[PDB]
Amino acid sequence: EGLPCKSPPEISHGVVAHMSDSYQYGEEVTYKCFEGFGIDGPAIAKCLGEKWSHPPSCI
Repeated sequence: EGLPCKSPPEISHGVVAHMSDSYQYGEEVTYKCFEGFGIDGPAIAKCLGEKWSHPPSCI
């Protein structure tokens, strides 16, 4: 079936607040932007096997 997810990548001029060690399948993360970047969209991502879903717009 797979693929299982591993550590989520970095995001557009942002970081993660919930940096865990075990990411498999059916998980979400907190794709937050930094200070000096205006955020548009949600601020989270989801695990889609090997890739992640919804990246934010930190404009």
